[PDB]
Amino acid sequence: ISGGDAIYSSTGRCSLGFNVRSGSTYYFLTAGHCTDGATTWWANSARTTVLGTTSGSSFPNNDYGIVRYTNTTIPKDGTVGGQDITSAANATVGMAVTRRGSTTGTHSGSVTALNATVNYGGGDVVYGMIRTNVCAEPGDSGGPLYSGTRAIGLTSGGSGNCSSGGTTFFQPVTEALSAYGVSVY
Amino acid sequence: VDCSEYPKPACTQEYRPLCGSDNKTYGNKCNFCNAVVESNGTLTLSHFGKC
Repeated sequence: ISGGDAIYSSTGRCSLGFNVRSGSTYYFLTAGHCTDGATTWWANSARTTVLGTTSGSSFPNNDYGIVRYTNTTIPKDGTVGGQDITSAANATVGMAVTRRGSTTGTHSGSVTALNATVNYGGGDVVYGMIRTNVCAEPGDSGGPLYSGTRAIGLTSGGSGNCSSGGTTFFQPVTEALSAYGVSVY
Repeated sequence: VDCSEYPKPACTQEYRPLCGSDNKTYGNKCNFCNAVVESNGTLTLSHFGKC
């Protein structure tokens, strides 16, 4: 399984952002709104291939979560679809970026702003977000935002759609890597 | 699902589909409720799940 692939929890479907590790322990990153209140994660709709269990979740305020792999056999590619990822980096205005998600696949665009606040309502407010003109649709949450071989962010939310165009905000990946003490591989 | 508090400037993008009265499958409640507003209250919920 790689970045962008579907992940299923008891509640719904999200997308895997990036495969990471600390020492000999492997995990994956995804959106915190996906890990919130989720325990177990599976690789298929059937819930027959177990991936692991939630280890952390930060939402609202931030939008990152992390799942510890419990499945020994499933291959864990440090990629995004077949695109290799070798580092993480901070986003910048006008940076060309690409998103991959389980519903829409890969779409590209640019970073239009930094430090945005996004109000999802009901007290769910997230801060420090990267704004881009890349579209995203339901099921794409937590998928990777990358640039080249650089990990950039995790899909959080936005508006519009892929047919007419839209705006997507991502969580900076560096901040998530730092909080959990993990790294891309 | 009640959409009174809509619209919302943005929606998270997890997938838990609802089936609209326009036979469209809406990927999540936020997406659906924003479409109700945009419809000016003409779109309704058919059932939960894919259409």
